[PDB]
This record gives sequence, C-alpha cells and structure tokens, in this order.
Amino acid sequence: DQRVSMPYASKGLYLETEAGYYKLSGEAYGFVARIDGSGNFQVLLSDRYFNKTCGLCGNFNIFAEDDFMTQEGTLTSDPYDF
Amino acid sequence: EYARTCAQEGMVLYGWTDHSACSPVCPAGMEYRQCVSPCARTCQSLHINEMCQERCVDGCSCPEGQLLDEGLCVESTECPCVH
Amino acid sequence: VCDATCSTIGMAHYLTFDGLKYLFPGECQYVLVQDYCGSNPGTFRILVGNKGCSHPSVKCKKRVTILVEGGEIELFDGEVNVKRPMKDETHFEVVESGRYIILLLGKALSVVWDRHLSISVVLKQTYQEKVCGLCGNFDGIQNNDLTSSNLQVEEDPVDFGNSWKVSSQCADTRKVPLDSSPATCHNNIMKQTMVD
Ligand SMILES: *[C@@H]1O[C@H](CO)[C@@H](O)[C@H](O)[C@H]1NC(C)=O
Ligand SMILES: [Ca+2]
Ligand SMILES: [Ca+2]
Repeated sequence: DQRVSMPYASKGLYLETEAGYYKLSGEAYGFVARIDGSGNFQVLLSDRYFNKTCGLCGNFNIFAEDDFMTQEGTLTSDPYDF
Repeated sequence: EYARTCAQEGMVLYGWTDHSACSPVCPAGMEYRQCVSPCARTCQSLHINEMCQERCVDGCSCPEGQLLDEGLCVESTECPCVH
Repeated sequence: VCDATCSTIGMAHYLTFDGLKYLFPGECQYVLVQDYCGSNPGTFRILVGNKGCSHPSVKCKKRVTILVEGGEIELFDGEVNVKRPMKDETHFEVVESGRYIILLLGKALSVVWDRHLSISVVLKQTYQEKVCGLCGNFDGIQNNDLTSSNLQVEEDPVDFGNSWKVSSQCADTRKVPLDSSPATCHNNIMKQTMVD
C-alpha cells in the first residue's frame, strides 16, 4: 500500500523505464512485463514454461485452438466465460 | 498490434507509421521510432560499449543528439553534473 | 611497493587497494575496477553485478564480467564461462585449486573467486595510478579512493558507487539512516549479543 518512487529494484524485480515506456523485468523468474503511454499490457515469457502457464493469456504450447483450458481444465468454445 | 506481433516472430517491419496517420502517444521531446536500442545513451552515463548485446526493442526515443536527462531530451552541450 | 588486492568482504562491503572499507549495498551492475580512466588506452574493464543484494541473505548471487584483450569471460553459479575468447590466449590461465578459482589474465593482473561471493583482484607495481572504479586509483594515498566518475571526492559512499553503475537508468540505492543495528538486530538486543 505504500507508494514508492521509480526506478525500483527490490527482490530481483527491476522496475525501470525503457524508451519512454515502463518496464518490469523479472529475468530471475523468467518474465518481462511493460506498459506503453496509451496503456497496452505486454508479457514476454520464457520457454521454461512451455505447455505450462495457464491463465488469461493461455498456455505456451504450439497450438492456438486449445488454449482456453479453464481453472478446472475444460476446453471451452466461449472466449468469455473462460 | 499487428506490427509488434510480426516483429516478435523474427521479421521486423519499417516505417509503417509514416503514412498511416497514427503515431503512438509519447511525452514531449520524443516520438515513436522503431527498433531503438534499450541502452539509450543518456547524459549521466559511463562511456562503455559491447555489453548491451540485447535484442532490439520498439519505443519512442530522443533525436540524434539531444541526450536524455530525467525524462526529457536535452542537448548534449547542456549536460549537468551531480554532487 | 607490493601487490595490492581488492576484496568484497561479504555481500555489501568493499576494500580498496590502498585500504578503505566502506559500505555500499547495490542491486545494479557496477564497475569494480578498470583502466579506461581519463587519459589512458583502456585495456581491462572488470565489472561486478549483484541481484537482490541490498539486504544480505541467502539471496545475492554475484555475476562478474571481465573484459580484457577484446574478450568476454564471465562467471556465476559456480563455473566460469567464455562468451568471447580473447586474442592472446598465452596469458590466459585458470587454476581451480581448492575452494577458489584463481584466474590470471596477464603479466600484471589476477583474479580470485571463492565460488560464492568474494572478488579479490590482484594488481602489480605496473599501474600506480592508472586505474579507477569502486576499488580506487591505486596510488598509496588512502583518502582519495572516493573520487567519483565525475572527478571529485565524495564523503558518503552510497553516492559514490551510484556514480559507477553501468546502466544509468536502473535504480540508485537509498541513503539508509545510520545505526549500529541492522534490520533484524534492530530492537532485538537479545540476538544482537549472540551475534556479537
Ligand atoms: C503438454 O502436456 C501434455 C500432458 O503432459 C503432454 O501430453 C504433451 O506432450 C505436452 N506438450 C504438447 C505438445 O502438448
Ligand atoms: Ca496456445
Ligand atoms: Ca587512493
């Protein structure tokens, strides 16, 4: 809840700005998030989490049709209740 | 979005915003380049090279000179000191 | 004149050549020592880089990138790795003897590494005020080892090492309020005696 300044580097998470746009790097944990001026989240993520990380950005497999596997595990046709 | 999704695949595209009549928003002094290095040579920096072999990233940056100093582009002649 | 020796005693301390312990907890990458200083050719650029090391703990693995003879040999996680072999391989040498990684690089340069945190670079009589960095200038004068990159002596070391970070846009470390008790030993006077 405490507002901190920026940059910031605690716990292996460097919270920097790159190219006028904000970045949150976690290379120890395997991810690089960022946001632009308009607001457009982006998540670059390593191959260590292949057919793993299940969430709102889907699993990191090769296929693109099966990547709505709900928190139970259910291939749903709807992109919304997922 | 379509620009970046092709860039990530290993094939970048160039100058598409010249005629598209839409440039992404950025603060004053900078506008949207394409494939600028992340290791922006700023003012209070150490002149070291060939450690930043990182990949190339899109985003807005300063003009050819006009080094960065605290979130604004300022001319290289007026580089301050710090104490 | 004898052969001087930097060190990194623990997670966040530094012992200069001439002899000056000081406190600098950082989390970016920092120039431990180099030769490209002012008006010189710039042969070697030993660097050091820590992650999660502002508060010492079982975290804080160090990374070390040493840049001599157009090379890039670096080390972390126990082993040494060559990302770019250097030209004159004759001077190169690696002596994995005991708990250490002794590592020569020339007639007047050597490095030691205890596989965990310590960095003890040894230089010879050759230089004598040709270097600078977090280890100082190697001149014998013991109270000018805080000459920052902007060519002035500072009094507070936490503003010194912030001058020597490579990435000029990462986070500069915070001026900690001074006290004899660190975080865990703060208001835990029982434990502060068992450690003493
Ligand atoms: C993903 O996980 C499943 C279950 O372990 C496995 O059968 C599959 O080979 C993995 N990768 C692919 C190609 O789906
Ligand atoms: Ca998928
Ligand atoms: Ca000195």
